[PDB]
Amino acid sequence: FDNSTYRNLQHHEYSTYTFLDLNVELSKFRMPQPSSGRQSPRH
Amino acid sequence: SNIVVSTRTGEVMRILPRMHEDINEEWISDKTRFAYDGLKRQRLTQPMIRNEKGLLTYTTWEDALSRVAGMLQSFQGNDVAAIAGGLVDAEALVALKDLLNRVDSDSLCTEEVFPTAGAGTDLRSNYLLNTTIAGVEEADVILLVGTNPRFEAPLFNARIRKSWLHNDLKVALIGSPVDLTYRYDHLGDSPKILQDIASGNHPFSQILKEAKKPMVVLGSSALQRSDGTA
Repeated sequence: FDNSTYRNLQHHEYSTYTFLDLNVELSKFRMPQPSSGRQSPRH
Repeated sequence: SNIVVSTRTGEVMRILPRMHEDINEEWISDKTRFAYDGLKRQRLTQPMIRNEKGLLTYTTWEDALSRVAGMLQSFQGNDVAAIAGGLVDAEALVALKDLLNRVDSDSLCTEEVFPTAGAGTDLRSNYLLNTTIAGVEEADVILLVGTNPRFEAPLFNARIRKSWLHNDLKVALIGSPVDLTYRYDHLGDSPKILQDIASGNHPFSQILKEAKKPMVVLGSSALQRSDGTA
């Protein structure tokens, strides 16, 4: 147990694509999306 | 379309829409709105006849009318014919019909072509939009054949778009894939497809069968071609 150290140091090595790379990685875990019945409101 | 012509000191200033809930609603076409200035450009103001040199020259009403009457008195029957244009009123049409009938002529024609086989013009519903414009907002499916309703009848196309938006109307077109400002199911431009739909071979035929209030619209422009009767 200690309190002199800072543990949130991972964000020091994030690139510009970290968020979208994480989204791509998470794409495999999601449930199928619901469908409105059309391709677009303009269809 | 119901309109308002606003004049001032005996001159047309502009054209405005006049609200008719069943025809044009609150809107008019750009041709309706902005083509009025053409009424000041190439206008026939005086009677004209051909002179000794074969050129058109101004003339009093009396002499031109006498010339036409003298030429009309000579021939009779099939030798006298008349063609009506696109902006001719009913009164003028009936007057010309009577005048040519007194000569025993029946060659009263219009430039626009409508097939005369079968009923032809004998029954009115053969050549009318029987559903009417306001009825478009009740149909659940509409089939368009050989027409571009956007430019031929802009307010009719606006009504179709309104029903497509609010009543979820289903639209199909047979003809060139023109932009109608709303998405439609394009079946093609070959007229044979029509026969296929009647046959029942085509997928769209079932679609018309399930519909409670189907509509089929045939443009008079498709009737201008050689096989309009077919």
